[PDB]
Amino acid sequence: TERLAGKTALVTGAAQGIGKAIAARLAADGATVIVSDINAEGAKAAAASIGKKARAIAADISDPGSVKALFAEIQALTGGIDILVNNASIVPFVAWDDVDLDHWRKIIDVNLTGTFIVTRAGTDQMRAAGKAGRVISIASNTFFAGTPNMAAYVAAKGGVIGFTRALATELGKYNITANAVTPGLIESDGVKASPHNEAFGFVEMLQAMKGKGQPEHIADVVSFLASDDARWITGQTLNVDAGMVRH
Amino acid sequence: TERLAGKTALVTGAAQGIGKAIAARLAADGATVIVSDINAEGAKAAAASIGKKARAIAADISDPGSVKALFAEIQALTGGIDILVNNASIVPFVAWDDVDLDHWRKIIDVNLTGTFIVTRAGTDQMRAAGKAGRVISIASNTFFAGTPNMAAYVAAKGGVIGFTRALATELGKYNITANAVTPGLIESDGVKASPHNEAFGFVEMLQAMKGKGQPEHIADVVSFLASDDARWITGQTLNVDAGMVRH
Amino acid sequence: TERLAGKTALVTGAAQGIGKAIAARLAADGATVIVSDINAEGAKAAAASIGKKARAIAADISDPGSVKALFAEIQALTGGIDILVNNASIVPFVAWDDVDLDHWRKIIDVNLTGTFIVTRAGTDQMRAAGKAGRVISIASNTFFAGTPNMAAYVAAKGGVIGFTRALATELGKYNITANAVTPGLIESDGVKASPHNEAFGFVEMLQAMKGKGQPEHIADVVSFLASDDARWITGQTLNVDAGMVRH
Amino acid sequence: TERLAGKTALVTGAAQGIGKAIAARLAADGATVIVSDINAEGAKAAAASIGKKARAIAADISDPGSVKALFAEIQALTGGIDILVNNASIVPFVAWDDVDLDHWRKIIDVNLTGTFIVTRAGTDQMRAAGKAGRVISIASNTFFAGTPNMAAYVAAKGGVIGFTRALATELGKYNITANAVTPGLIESDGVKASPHNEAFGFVEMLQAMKGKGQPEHIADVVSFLASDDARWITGQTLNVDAGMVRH
Ligand SMILES: NC(=O)c1ccc[n+]([C@@H]2O[C@H](COP(=O)([O-])OP(=O)(O)OC[C@H]3O[C@@H](n4cnc5c(N)ncnc54)[C@H](O)[C@@H]3O)[C@@H](O)[C@H]2O)c1
Ligand SMILES: NC(=O)c1ccc[n+]([C@@H]2O[C@H](COP(=O)([O-])OP(=O)(O)OC[C@H]3O[C@@H](n4cnc5c(N)ncnc54)[C@H](O)[C@@H]3O)[C@@H](O)[C@H]2O)c1
Ligand SMILES: NC(=O)c1ccc[n+]([C@@H]2O[C@H](COP(=O)([O-])OP(=O)(O)OC[C@H]3O[C@@H](n4cnc5c(N)ncnc54)[C@H](O)[C@@H]3O)[C@@H](O)[C@H]2O)c1
Ligand SMILES: NC(=O)c1ccc[n+]([C@@H]2O[C@H](COP(=O)([O-])OP(=O)(O)OC[C@H]3O[C@@H](n4cnc5c(N)ncnc54)[C@H](O)[C@@H]3O)[C@@H](O)[C@H]2O)c1
Repeated sequence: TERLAGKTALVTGAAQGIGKAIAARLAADGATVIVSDINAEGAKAAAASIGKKARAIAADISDPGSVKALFAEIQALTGGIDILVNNASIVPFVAWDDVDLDHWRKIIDVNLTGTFIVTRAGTDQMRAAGKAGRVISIASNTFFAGTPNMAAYVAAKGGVIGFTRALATELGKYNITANAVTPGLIESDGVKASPHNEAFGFVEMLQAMKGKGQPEHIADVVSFLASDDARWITGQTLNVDAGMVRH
Repeated sequence: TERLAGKTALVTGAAQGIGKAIAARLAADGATVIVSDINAEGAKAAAASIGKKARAIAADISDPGSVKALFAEIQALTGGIDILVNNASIVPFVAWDDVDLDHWRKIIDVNLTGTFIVTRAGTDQMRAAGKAGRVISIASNTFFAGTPNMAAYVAAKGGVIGFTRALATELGKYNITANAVTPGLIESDGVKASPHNEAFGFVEMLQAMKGKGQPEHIADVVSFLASDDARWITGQTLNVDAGMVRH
Repeated sequence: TERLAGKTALVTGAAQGIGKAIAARLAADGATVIVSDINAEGAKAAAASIGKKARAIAADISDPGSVKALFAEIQALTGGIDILVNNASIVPFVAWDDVDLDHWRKIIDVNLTGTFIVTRAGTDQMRAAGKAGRVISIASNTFFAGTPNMAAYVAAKGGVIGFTRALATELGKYNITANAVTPGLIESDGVKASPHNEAFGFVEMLQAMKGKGQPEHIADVVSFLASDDARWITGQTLNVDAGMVRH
Repeated sequence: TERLAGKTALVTGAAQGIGKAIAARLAADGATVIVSDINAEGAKAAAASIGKKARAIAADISDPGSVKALFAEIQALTGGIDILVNNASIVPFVAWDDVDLDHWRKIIDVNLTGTFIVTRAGTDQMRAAGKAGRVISIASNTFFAGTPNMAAYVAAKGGVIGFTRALATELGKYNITANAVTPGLIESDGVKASPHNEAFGFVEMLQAMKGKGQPEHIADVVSFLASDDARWITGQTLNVDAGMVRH
């Protein structure tokens, strides 16, 4: 019902798509939710669509300074997050021969290093506040599938899974758990506006289950991972893709 | 709310340990729970302990006739299951050199074949009633770890995972999902009664978080897998072990 | 010759298909090869195809007595195996609704329990002769894919993988390693003669590299696993399928 | 033995440890080997040590210009590589609270981005010649274990695995395969000089097999992956750790 009442959750990349849906679900669970995105206008719209439980604070997760200020404002408002959802990422469609060093560095910088910058500051905030926290990072089932046209992205998401596995070991002693979710193809705004939108016919045929994946399919799983019901799960990756791959 | 209100769930091996806790949790969730176990007296006491939401029906999962009777009665009383939790198993402690054909067959027959027998009848019942269904099978993280002193058991639990993956593919078109859970070492009645009770020191040493795993640790995850929140998950395995291994 | 010179390798189910190709390759590697199969005449033909390094001994891997005689004969011929290749299995094509308990037991009985019977006697033979040993079991990438029309088979192969992981733990102390190979679809005598033959179009599309898999593709990896180059590998599963799934 | 006659292989980070051992083994297989390292003097000594067809060319894998120079010289000397082994990396020991952005960026930059830089150039070279190549990247079993005191490293190596899985898909059409190897703790010169050297006691106890892993244990597996025996394997990860974890 309101299992998250009295908890504070930060969701990055929450202006639209999966992050917005995650933010909305955690608010419905009762959490105070910080809606954060590099898109300030989008973050405000998202927090407004969710209601009084949500506040928009813009941040670029690849900018250490931006992240510092984000967490400072959160500390001032709430006394510190209990839940971190690392959702922000660029989701590119780049043919392998167009994957040059500039592109590679860009994706690694945001998707992987940004995830570290945010996790560093966030779990540090959890520990300072004596809170038994939950870190939930959004990876991708492309890591299992080896999906084409996103080579740097697949590398980055593999980095996120590796990071999650190491982090669980490092933070268990502080009563913090770290888990990852690997969504399959999801009909988010970002995917709808991308060449990946064209993959739905193929992917749906490969799924065990019918229909296009929706942001809510992922949000509802993250809800579980943020709850006390998942307290014995740490260092794990949960795959949510209607059966496209098996993990 | 009580999210499982109006739903019927069958939990096998529910007289004690993880099974009883699963049954208790699903009832708390608002389900009508069929508490089934080969131990008829134990099944009765478990259902009594849980409340009016719970009904005991004894069954030997390795016995096709026993299982048929089980499901015939459930059909008569409820109109058919919505949720199947395959929990029943023998959990041995047997040195490799003592793993003979007789032992091997016994473990496979109950833990793997029994699981097929129940799932065959159970999913047929769902389909006949035209119900969206959820099949949740309890495996073991020994499949990932390669734990000694339980070779036949590890083999059988691998089979449960394999069966789960194939089942998800076969049943998705009928709106039935199938997932597995791999508990780590749990302080259940059965474990407390075996040499596995002495393995907690070594196991806790390997966990990211300290403490002995409890039946409720598993029950709470099964609750999630039984719910609408897990609807986009099928063919997957969720490892619940305080980080002893990483899946 | 060269590298397995002096070594004795037992290959079960080696009258045709992958088993035959494995036997041929290990002979080429220099091992004395025991070609075993339930089809006594097929085993004799397969040995003759290989030459002086092969002896045929009929055996039904699911029959404890037959396996016992098999190993007694091998001990006399060679002084005991150094290498066990568990290749025998039934590869069915069976729609889910046709998977009944009789079919399930048959598949489990041969593919999983037979695998146990042979490995029990084989590894016991290794230890009695004080030989370092190598156990290599052929599973299937269907365990990873959740391939339809073979539910009991996928369960059994999941069993073989779990057994492998446990066995590695049990036997390492005796300097015996145990690994598994998961072939993708292979154009073997058996597959040629079954409805799986029609799966090449779909499988090839999923492969990173094109072409129908051949028995030699598997035989050449088994060769590696049988050799000293693999000496630091135990408890592992090597997937050989031109990239249909990623392990 | 001479199975790589006529083939050219590049091994990065080959001045010592696993890299030098890999270089030595491929040379023994008959390949023309380019021994590359950032340690220019060490690379020279290692190539001269190996003799046979080995030549040294210094390069920093994280420096795009350095790598371009490396490959230009290889092309001039040999007509281009057939085999790429991505072995160079930094192996840190850093407590979590000492993992800051500078440390993180450096480990990602060399271990993950350096791997991309070299692979980009190396596979472009393969394709320019129309060769059916082999990419083999050395990851780490720390990705499976979530090992402490190397959070950025574990993330980087997960990235290498992800990269490998995507690359296999991208280059299959050009008949190039891409696989990864995950060594366990190995007694390389680097490790002997690291605080990681102190983990041997615990690790050997967790292994199914006895003894400290050696560079040769890894070199002999890479030899296999570079050969035609591995031709049907792509997108895969082979774990080589005497059974410390199970993959
Ligand atoms: N949609 C899918 O098919 C799918 C599949 C697998 C994984 N994912 C993952 O789910 C998450 C969300 O994906 P989505 O489809 O909702 O994407 P989306 O494009 O719809 O939304 C991504 C959001 O992240 C924000 N963002 C980008 N860079 C940022 C940065 N530097 N700092 C802060 N915010 C930034 C964008 O502004 C955008 O609002 C991502 O981690 C993505 O990799 C998505
Ligand atoms: N306890 C653990 O450390 C652990 C770890 C991983 C997985 N598991 C799994 O959890 C499940 C429950 O384990 P537990 O520790 O609670 O066991 P337990 O011994 O405490 O309870 C097992 C129950 O199963 C019943 N049972 C045995 N054979 C049966 C059959 N033929 N038909 C019907 N019921 C039968 C027993 O009567 C008993 O009531 C099993 O699947 C087990 O493999 C347990
Ligand atoms: N061919 C494929 O696409 C494929 C894919 C993945 C795994 N596999 C595995 O490879 C192995 C060989 O497959 P194949 O395609 O060559 O099969 P096949 O049908 O061509 O040959 C199987 C052999 O096993 C023998 N056999 C059956 N039951 C036996 C028993 N009870 N005792 C002794 N021998 C018995 C048969 O007589 C036959 O000679 C099997 O383990 C199979 O599961 C095959
Ligand atoms: N030794 C282990 O226990 C272990 C375990 C798992 C994986 N690995 C991996 O094996 C590989 C080799 O490890 P090792 O133990 O032999 O290391 P090592 O330290 O002994 O040798 C590494 C070599 O890489 C070179 N190098 C470092 N940075 C470079 C760069 N910028 N460009 C080019 N060369 C560079 C060094 O000069 C050194 O010669 C690494 O990828 C490592 O991550 C090692």
